[PDB]
Amino acid sequence: YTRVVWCAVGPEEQKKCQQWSQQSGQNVTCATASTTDDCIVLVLKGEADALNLDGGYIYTAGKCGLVPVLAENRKSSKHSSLDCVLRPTEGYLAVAVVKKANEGLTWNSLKDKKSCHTAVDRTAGWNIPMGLIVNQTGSCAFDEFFSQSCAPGADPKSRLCALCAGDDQGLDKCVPNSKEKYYGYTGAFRCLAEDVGDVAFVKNDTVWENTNGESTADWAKNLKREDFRLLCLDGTRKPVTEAQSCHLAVAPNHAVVSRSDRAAHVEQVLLHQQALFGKNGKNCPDKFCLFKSETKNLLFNDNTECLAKLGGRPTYEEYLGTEYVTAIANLKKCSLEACAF
Ligand SMILES: *[C@@H]1O[C@H](CO)[C@@H](O[C@@H]2O[C@H](CO)[C@@H](O[C@H]3O[C@H](CO)[C@@H](O)[C@H](O)[C@@H]3O)[C@H](O)[C@H]2NC(C)=O)[C@H](O)[C@H]1NC(C)=O
Ligand SMILES: *[C@@H]1O[C@H](CO)[C@@H](O[C@@H]2O[C@H](CO)[C@@H](O)[C@H](O)[C@H]2NC(C)=O)[C@H](O)[C@H]1NC(C)=O
Ligand SMILES: *[C@@H]1O[C@H](CO)[C@@H](O)[C@H](O)[C@H]1NC(C)=O
Ligand SMILES: OC[C@H]1O[C@@H](O)[C@@H](O)[C@@H](O)[C@@H]1O
Ligand SMILES: [Fe+3]
Ligand SMILES: [Zn+2]
Ligand SMILES: [Zn+2]
Repeated sequence: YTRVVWCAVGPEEQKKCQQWSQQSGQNVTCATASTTDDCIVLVLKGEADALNLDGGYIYTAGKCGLVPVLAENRKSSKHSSLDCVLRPTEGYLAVAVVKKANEGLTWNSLKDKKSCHTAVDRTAGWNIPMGLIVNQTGSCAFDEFFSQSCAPGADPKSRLCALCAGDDQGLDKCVPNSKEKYYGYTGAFRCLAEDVGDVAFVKNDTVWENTNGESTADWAKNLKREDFRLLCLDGTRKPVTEAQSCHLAVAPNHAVVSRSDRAAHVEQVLLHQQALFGKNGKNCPDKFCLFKSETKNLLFNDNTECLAKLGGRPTYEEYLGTEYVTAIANLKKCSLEACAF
């Protein structure tokens, strides 16, 4: 069958997808949707084959019968003798970051503060932090906890979108795709760097990747790590160097998903595409690179060393783990076993 149709989310990812489509000699073609959800539907219908998703969306995808095929792996310390493609995935840390100058803000005094979220339904940006607030607060009232937030994908007229800025001209406020200024890992972190919000729910790697001259993007150019603190669950605050002992949760890596009747095909094409455009691809730095997009995480997170085989041929609950599958179950009790679509 040999030709994969990718789903890009919003126009910037479409533009990266068209390029990959060019360089691959149409072995990969593109579809476009304004939202991760519309992309998942395009996959069910049969009009696209695959997309990379965050743990929170893999849960949506999986109730609809979709399946993880390959997982993003990043450069690890331990596990160094194995090749990247076969090496297990380590998971990322979900953290809550605050400005250091904001003395006195802790996990215990987040109520009525201003929040930056990656997007509704994502792991570190939404499910993990809102999950814990609901429990601790004993209330599905998670929409009234923060005075104001930017939480792409929530109702544009509610407080959950008060802090989102839309695109170049103000259109598309709160859409869950990179058109929204403060969408995604990088979005949320900006939303705090610029002091729009008081706290940002991102992952550990995002603090490092956008501070101390690692980015060269205008907003981040002068961000110093020493200016941030991680909020831990014990009430404490610690340097961003201590993420290992001050995190909300370890999240399952983002993974490529596809209908089950297409996974073997979507896998064969991906391992060959990354052998050409992956980190050491034949054609990576010279012609085109899959895992790069100047700090914008389009299609894949910029720090992806390689897409990895899963091994144990896991279902979507086994891939996500029972810890996580229970938190998403319990939090979705607030807003009964079916596919949303
Ligand atoms: C928010 O609070 C929820 C209510 O406690 C909590 O869900 C509960 O999570 C624990 C840990 O997953 C579960 O305990 C499980 O552990 C053993 C060993 O693996 C299992 O064999 C047990 O059957 C059990 O699943 C509870 O089951 C689960 N409770 C219920 C009623 O669903 C969430 O974890 C909290 N959310 C967050 C983000 O922390
Ligand atoms: C938090 O994230 C950063 C960045 O992803 C991790 O630091 C990297 O660590 C790797 C492997 O240890 C090094 O080769 C890199 O030089 C680091 N990147 C940068 C830009 O500093 C860090 O390890 C993560 N911290 C934890 C606890 O996982
Ligand atoms: C297109 O697919 C064919 C079939 O696998 C392969 O031999 C060819 O190299 C591919 N072209 C590129 C540049 O990916
Ligand atoms: O909490 C779930 C996550 O835990 C991490 O430590 C890894 O084991 C991942 O495989 C998993 O997705
Ligand atoms: Fe994520
Ligand atoms: Zn932990
Ligand atoms: Zn299994």
